Amino acid sequence: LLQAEKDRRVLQMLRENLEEEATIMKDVPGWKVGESVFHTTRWVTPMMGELYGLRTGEEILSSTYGFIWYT
Amino acid sequence: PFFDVQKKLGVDLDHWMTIQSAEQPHRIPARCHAFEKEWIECAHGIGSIRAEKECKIEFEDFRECLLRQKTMKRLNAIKRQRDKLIKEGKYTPPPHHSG
Amino acid sequence: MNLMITLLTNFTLATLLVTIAFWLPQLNVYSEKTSPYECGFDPMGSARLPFSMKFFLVAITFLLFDLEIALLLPLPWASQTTNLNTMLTMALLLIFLLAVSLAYEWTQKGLEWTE
Amino acid sequence: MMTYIVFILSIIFVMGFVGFSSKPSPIYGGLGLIVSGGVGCGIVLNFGGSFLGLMVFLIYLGGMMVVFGYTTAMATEQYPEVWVSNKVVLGTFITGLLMEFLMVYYVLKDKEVEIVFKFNGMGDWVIYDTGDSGFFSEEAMGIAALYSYGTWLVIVTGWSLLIGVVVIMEITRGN
Amino acid sequence: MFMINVLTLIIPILLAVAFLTLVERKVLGYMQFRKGPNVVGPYGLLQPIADAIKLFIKEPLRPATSSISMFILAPILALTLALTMWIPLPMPYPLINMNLGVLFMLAMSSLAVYSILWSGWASNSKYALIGALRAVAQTISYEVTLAIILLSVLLMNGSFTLSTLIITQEQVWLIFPAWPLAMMWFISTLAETNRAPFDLTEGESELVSGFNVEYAAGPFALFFMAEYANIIMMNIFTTTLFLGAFHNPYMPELYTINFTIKSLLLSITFLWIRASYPRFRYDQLMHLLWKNFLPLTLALCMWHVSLPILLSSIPPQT
Amino acid sequence: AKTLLHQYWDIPEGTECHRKTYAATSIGGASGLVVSAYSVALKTPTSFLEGVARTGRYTFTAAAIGAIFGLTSCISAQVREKPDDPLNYLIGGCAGGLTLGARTRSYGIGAAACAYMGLTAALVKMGQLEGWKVFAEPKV
Amino acid sequence: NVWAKEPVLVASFAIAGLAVILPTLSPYTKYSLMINRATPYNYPVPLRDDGNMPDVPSHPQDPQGPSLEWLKRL
Amino acid sequence: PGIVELPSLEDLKVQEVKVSSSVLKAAAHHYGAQCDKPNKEFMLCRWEEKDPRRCLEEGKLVNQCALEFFRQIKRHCAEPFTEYWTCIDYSGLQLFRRCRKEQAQFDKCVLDKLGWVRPDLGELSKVTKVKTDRPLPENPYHSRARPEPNPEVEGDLKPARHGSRLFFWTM
Amino acid sequence: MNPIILIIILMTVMLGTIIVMISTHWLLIWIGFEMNMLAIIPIMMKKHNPRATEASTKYFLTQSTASMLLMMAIIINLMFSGQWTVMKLFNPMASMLMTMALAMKLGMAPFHFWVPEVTQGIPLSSGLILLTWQKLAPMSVLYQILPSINLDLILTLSILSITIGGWGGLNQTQLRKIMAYSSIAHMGWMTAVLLYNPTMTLLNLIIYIIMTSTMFTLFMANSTTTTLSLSHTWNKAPIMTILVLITLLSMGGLPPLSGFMPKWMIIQEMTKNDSIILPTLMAITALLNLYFYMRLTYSTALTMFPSTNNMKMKWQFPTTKRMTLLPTMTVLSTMLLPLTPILSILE
Amino acid sequence: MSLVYMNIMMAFTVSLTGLLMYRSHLMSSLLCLEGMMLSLFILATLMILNSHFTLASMMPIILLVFAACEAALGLSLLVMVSNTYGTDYVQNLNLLQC
Repeated sequence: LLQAEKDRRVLQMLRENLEEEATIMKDVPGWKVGESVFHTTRWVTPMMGELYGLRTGEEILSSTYGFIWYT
Repeated sequence: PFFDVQKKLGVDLDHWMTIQSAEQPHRIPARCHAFEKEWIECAHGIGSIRAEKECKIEFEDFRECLLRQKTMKRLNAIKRQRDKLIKEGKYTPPPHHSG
Repeated sequence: MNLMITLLTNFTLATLLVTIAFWLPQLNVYSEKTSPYECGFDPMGSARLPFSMKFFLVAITFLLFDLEIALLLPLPWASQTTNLNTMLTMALLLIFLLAVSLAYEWTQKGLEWTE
Repeated sequence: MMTYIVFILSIIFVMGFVGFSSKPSPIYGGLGLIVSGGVGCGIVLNFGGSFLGLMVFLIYLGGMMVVFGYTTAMATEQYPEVWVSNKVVLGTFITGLLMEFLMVYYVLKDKEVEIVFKFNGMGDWVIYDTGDSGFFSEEAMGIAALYSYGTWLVIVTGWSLLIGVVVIMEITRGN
Repeated sequence: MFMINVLTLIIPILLAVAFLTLVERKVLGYMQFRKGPNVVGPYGLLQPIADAIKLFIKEPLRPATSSISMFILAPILALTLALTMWIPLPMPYPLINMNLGVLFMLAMSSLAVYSILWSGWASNSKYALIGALRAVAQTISYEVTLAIILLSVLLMNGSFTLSTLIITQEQVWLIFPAWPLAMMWFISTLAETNRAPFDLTEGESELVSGFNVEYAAGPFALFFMAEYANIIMMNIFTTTLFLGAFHNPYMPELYTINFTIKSLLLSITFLWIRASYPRFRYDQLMHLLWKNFLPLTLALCMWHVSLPILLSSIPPQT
Repeated sequence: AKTLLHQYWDIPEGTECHRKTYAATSIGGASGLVVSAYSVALKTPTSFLEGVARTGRYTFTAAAIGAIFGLTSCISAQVREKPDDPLNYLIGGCAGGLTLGARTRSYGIGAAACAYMGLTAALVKMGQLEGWKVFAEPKV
Repeated sequence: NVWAKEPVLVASFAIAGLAVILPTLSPYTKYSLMINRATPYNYPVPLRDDGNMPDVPSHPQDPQGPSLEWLKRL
Repeated sequence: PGIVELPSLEDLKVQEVKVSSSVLKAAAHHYGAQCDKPNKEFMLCRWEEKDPRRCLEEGKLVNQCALEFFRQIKRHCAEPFTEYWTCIDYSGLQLFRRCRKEQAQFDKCVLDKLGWVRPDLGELSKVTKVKTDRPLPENPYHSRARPEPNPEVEGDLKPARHGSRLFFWTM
Repeated sequence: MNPIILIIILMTVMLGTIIVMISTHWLLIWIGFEMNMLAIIPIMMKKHNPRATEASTKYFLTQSTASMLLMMAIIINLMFSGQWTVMKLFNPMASMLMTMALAMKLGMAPFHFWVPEVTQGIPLSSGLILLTWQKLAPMSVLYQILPSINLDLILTLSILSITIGGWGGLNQTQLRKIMAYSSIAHMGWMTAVLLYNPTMTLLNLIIYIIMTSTMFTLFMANSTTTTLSLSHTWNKAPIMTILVLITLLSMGGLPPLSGFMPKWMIIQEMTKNDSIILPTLMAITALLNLYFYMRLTYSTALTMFPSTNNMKMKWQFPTTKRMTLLPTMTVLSTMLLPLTPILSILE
Repeated sequence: MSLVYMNIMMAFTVSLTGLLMYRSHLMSSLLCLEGMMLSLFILATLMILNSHFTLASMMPIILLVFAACEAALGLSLLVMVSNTYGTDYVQNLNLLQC
């Protein structure tokens, strides 16, 4: 159940964040909207910036650094 | 020389420390397990120069699994264009914390 | 950074103890209190003179046994895997090697001089 | 406000460690080394390292205590010099500091620096673990090697240390 | 409220040190057939408070060539690290729930040694040099044996996490599976704590206070408070590490009372060992320490390795 | 660097002068800075002013060798118009050798410098024009 | 005799020697091996349906597979 | 390089089982006992494919199995299950020996009134066979095939040809 | 210096070199180089004098900084493509640092300033064993990591090493510094052929180690440090003279003697490539490193210096030293011209 | 590229230049060798933790135990040098002239 919850949550962040990207970069030339970094086509494991980018400081700070130096 | 008394005696004392996809002590993955499995399945019976002629693409996929360099390039370009557009003042976006 | 918060509070406490030592109580009349005192008489020179020491082997001995402390300190994570034989064998071999080196430099009076 | 905190601790590490390796009197060097080892332990701890930084803090720091004992025993000057005493010592310390502040400048006001590699200027919450449901706690099982799989390795390491002991005793014995 | 917990850790250690100075003088008096401070204030108490004020007054002042940075940075790091030792200590629920505490104990104890070291070098009057190298020798002796005995007593039951250690202290105290190891460790704590000249060669009458020959009249309080916090520190760490009480579950006051009583009566035992015995010797410390503790400690370590395989007492290590 | 020795080979030979001569001065000054760095790191000139003076002498002499070599190469190539024979660079190496003798203010060392530098420079042009590879195939 | 040349040292060698000898004759190394084998840290995965394996059962309630009961049973 | 696609927010609408984590850890024995029989097909999908964004339908199925489990334990016996999980909730991290009487009373409730024998040690282990609907596919790695094998030079080898074929020293 | 402990330390030198030869893991190679250093320190200081102390100091500093630079190369290698195989590298910067660390270790011309200093003050047994093993063991590692080396690095170090080992050797009136400069010249030769066919380099290693073994055995036969003593060993021991003659001409590289099979086979499988100007330059420099051999041979046997007496006393006592294995190594080193098709014994 | 790698490689290069140029104290040379040990330690450890390649976390513990016994050997050599002379200066080592 935790596995499937993490799945739905990271797919939600990926879909909404590619929509964020397609909104925010759609004026500068070059830049295909959602092409892969890699030459193959598999589910690459993300990096906590593909998920947690531009979440304005506090959210990424409590996400990526909470377990390290708190509780 | 490169003596493999390692191989001849039949004792694997140094092979277990070699790459990823070897036996990490409990059955866990690494970060780039599958991409090394790709590259090693490409480059076994191969004479180490056509490993760079032919198995180039999959090894570069492994290198970009490790460093994630083009990913950081793309993400940095997105952050800097975000900065210049919010400096201009074109639609300060609300999508986080809301809809 | 919560332990860094504790380090910050203790740094502020220690600096306020410095400032309450220096600036609060009275004046600061110097010019003979600063002289170096040994036991009542003005000596020759000062410290930083070459001070030849007694022990030579003992500090290196500490260093190398601290290194074998470093190899030995993951004993609890040693004790939980399915290879009990290699676990107990290399653990006994490491402590026995430590005792062997200790026994050598104990029998060869490596500690029985200017200790 | 801070999100570059490992880069910041690394800047403090590079400051203390350049002032370390600029060679003042070795007791001031050891002051710099204990500061540098403490913040390097902080770097690897706040990166996600569980214990290995506090371990190297302990080991490396006891080594520095032995280095203090020998630099007090053997040879010091009539007056030992500090960082800001000499021409050359002050010059090397301040120019190392200038290299530090100059790279901070050319990262924080730029995109990238390519002196030997394309260095990406942003703090290292990327790339990073995406919350693996591990519970096996990688460094614990990692140092739970050397004992299950690590057969030959501890043999030659302990043998090197035993040879080190007999070597030190016979070098001082060689009179 | 975390700042409030910082305050409720930094405030009681100060009163602890001050009334420990009182109990030192009074227990030492009743030991030595005389009577302690009885006239001044209520029975003694406001005279250690007056001692704090009296040593605040004395206007500290620098020696000749004593470089000021190293000089004033030594006892500040002494008192700061002597406070920050008490971070993970499981008075029922500690401040930072560290996943590893005892190696942190060893680290900050070595830092206290460095503080004594830097003060002895920076005071710069050749007697502080003598006392500093005596301290360096007794730390060459006493970070091997204490650390390896620690590794032994955490091997069977601890696994670095002091909350799991207070889980282990339910059926029997760990004094019974290791009593002689515990006695050697108590000797080592009395040495490394640098009190009780049974195992201390720094505040001798053969020297005159090599750690504080001429530091300054001000921060003598800082260095003094650092060493007595070392005493309370290692006695609380002894009281946690070996024995104690199966606590009242989810109820803190009973555990805190029983822990405080055990720890402070053990500190009185520590002080009572100080009040009894003659001082010690340099070469006798090297000889006695290495050639009496060290192979017995190795034997206890190997037998506590083999005992989880002799009796299947491997820990349930998280 | 390999890029600017390739720039020295990049001029057609042929003449695009002031540029071939400036590339020759750059190569000579780089080699003089190398040799001056060795001679200041292996001597302790005692002190820094004399170190600056010795580095200035070695850099200025090696750059003047490069300058005079590029000058007589450019003039000989403009006059005689033959990119086949390396006799132009034979003249160039002897001119550089005689000016090295002038900058050392000896005559026997200068004549030997004419001989050796002229023969090696003619060899360099001769092996470049016929084609002898630099340091390797590296194949078989 | 051989006892009191250095007596605490010989006592240390004695407890060291029994620590060397005694895990050879040991009726509990097999229990340590069984308990340490039977604490799963990770997920026991399923597998493809079968080629009619009459083992590795359909429900972990069924005691066909390798179960453990000797924890409560001494 | 290549393109990728993602499921839109049409597919990502499955209601979470939004109970707290402590009760969800508390009832985990009987959560794995009655339910979590069909989710091994989800797990087998997840390992044999190593491709989330694909097994989301059985993720919906396990989420509705969990919500149906909680619906069944709320509607029927009993009420002091709330007391049980708030008794296991308190003691810092969860220790299953802090609260035993209420475990026994909840177990007697659900046993005498609903069933669900408790999975004892070691029944929440024990690698499982499970039939599926789809068969297991080949090459879940999107990978090209092998480049070339090695031509093994074999056969009966001749004696040598003129010794060394160096400058001389034949035979 | 108990002889059991000396056998232990020699076995650890053997162990360090075998660990270098045996592993695929890079940290084991670094452990092997380090253990080799740790045990090769107290083969020196077999005497008491502080010349050995300063020589061990200089050798320790340069050897350990070369080993740390190698560890830097391995760590940057695993910053990039992360494997513990000794194979073709995957960084030109790490190959640069690795070749320069090995260049500092086994001796190259910017990096050789410790070699006559370490060989001057130490006894001959220590000098022999460090020359043999410390010029043996990183050739194994170089043989392993050859397919990823920029050829400019090895080739420039090899050219400059041959010419510096030649130009330094003409002046020294000692013996150990002559032997050390010859070692630098032969290491330049043994490195120069590595990227083309390494059977040549490793057979050059075999032949050079046999030659240096014969040399230092013939100098263990009589405690000689200057050529004056070589003339007095002319007058006291006559067969030593003709053996110094033959072995010194064999270090020269003359064809009917067996010092030619290393050079000429290298030139064959070198000039099957299109490098001709470089082998003729290298072999003219190999003509250059022969003059100090010629003056050494002149001072030993071809001319007859006046000799101090008390050899009148010494004539009753024959050469009663120990010889390691003198005749077998000698006639293997000298009469091995026509077995040039024992090139292919190596692989 | 994980920007902290830049400052750690910078600290390595500065510690290397400090190892190479030095005024009079061989003690300081051993001290910069210890610092270079620490630099390679921290860089290799942050490598292994980025990779999650936790089977091989042998690099930190074994690299520093070996390089620390190297430093111990150097310290004993400095003991011997300061024994057979007055001090341990770079001067009064110029005997055994090349």
